[PDB]
Amino acid sequence: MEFKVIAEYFDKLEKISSRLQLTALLADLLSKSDKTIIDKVVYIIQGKLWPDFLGYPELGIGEKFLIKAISIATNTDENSVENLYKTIGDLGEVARRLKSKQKESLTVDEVYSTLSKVALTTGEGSRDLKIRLLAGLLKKADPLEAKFLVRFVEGRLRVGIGDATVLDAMAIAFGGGQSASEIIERAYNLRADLGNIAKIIVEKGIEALKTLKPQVGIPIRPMLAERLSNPEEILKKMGGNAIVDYKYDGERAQIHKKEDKIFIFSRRLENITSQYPDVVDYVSKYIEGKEFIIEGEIVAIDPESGEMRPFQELMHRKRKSDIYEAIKEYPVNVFLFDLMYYEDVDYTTKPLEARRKLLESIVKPNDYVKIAHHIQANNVEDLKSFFYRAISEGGEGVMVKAIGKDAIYQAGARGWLWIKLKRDYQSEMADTVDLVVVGGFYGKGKRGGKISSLLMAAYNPKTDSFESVCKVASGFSDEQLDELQKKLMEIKRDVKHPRVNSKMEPDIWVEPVYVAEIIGSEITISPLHTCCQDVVEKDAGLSIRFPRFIRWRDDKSPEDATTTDEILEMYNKQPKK
Repeated sequence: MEFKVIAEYFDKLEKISSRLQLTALLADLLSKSDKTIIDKVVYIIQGKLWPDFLGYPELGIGEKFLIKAISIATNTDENSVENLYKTIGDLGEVARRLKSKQKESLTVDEVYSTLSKVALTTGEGSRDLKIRLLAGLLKKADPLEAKFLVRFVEGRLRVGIGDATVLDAMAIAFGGGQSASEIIERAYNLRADLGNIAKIIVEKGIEALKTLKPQVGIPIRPMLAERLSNPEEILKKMGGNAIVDYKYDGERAQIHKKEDKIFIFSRRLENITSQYPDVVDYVSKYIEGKEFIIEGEIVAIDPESGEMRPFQELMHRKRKSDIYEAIKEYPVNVFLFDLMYYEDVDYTTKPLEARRKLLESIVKPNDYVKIAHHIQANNVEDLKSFFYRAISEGGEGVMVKAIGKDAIYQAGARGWLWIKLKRDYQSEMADTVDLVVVGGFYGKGKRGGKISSLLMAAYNPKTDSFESVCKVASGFSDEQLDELQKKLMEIKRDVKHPRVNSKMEPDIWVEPVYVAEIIGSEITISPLHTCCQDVVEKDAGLSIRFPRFIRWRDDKSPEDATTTDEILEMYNKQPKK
């Protein structure tokens, strides 16, 4: 197979505007290709030598060096090449012009092997080798081949075609038509290696793709998530049942292990293994299994408090020159959340509960690699509570995932099996306040011995009083709930504090000291509460509907609390319906 056919493709590509004609062009090019080297053609036509996930050096050379190569190939001095470059603005076209100004034609095979060499050659003699290699290529090239070889090496073939475009053309060229698209797409989603897929289609035919399974070392296209902002709508989609994961702000890492070698692919399926030798170490140390494909979030972590840091800190990490310095300054944890392959067995067809069960069992307990924080929600209030805990930890929100036999791993697809519930739930709980704890309530039943409900108040600066706005029981983690008893008992008072104004009687009154961030859906008129007493409705104050504890505000004194005036303001903003 001659390289001219590809140069001709590139030239035609520039002149066409029709999506139809593109498909036809590519299908033709692929079907008239040497079947033996289809796996190279599929990347060449996009301007590449190989898929990104391999982590191989990108093809490139300094421009001065390209000019040297063209100069050598065309037997024109570098100055003249330089001067033509100014007026033309593309070294490819310069190369073309200088070639057409003056017997075996280039094969795709030699172009590929030569360009691979140019990409992979490193160290001291590499400048001169790259130049010689390119010059020899450009020499053998016809004018048009030279133009597109230059562009290719420069990364200035502006093809604007991706794997999807080529998969489509492969359907047309080899699969018998558009009907082949689905089988070809499904295979690529399981094994996102265009060359691997083309090879199979060409050698064994299309039908061989139907039984295709993942191959450890080749990324699976990440399963994507739908999105909804209504927790009730989400759980209905789920059959009223779901696994709910914390949605982490980090790098979504697909982690492969084959016999001993560990690969890490980013959200974009770039090879990021070398950025995370610490993650490589955690995986090899703490994950049992010969070979596997799993997925987790790499999250930057605070070196002293271990708390999560935003994704931008991982970008800062990437910019550090010293990897050990980078790791020490920007440690990471891994929050694993799926498993798609384990010891020669494809898990993508197995239900999420089964993949998770396996995933959990293979991780030895440790401080670094953990299963995503999750629950099984069997009702919308489980989901909401968990969503609210997730964002109280500053989080994006949660990912809600179907369970059962339909809950398979849908490689590359966005559908209803995973749905993200994000902070954009800024429609329901539309109001966030800092309120003062002025009392507590014992819970009921077996926790009738523990305070599990707080009487909260807003600050009235005119009267220097705390006016009750709500009784909050939801939002407290088990740990926060347990801490309440001591926290409040320490400041228990036998009679209502004279600065606290409440008609509602808690089980214990408390010194007005502690401030909590509270969220609710809206502010409502309440006869039970004294906040803005009588201002909107007589014999009633204002209250917070469906309050949830978010967090303590240690950084606030009780007089820094949300004021009654602010409560009124928020209420007065609410639709008057």
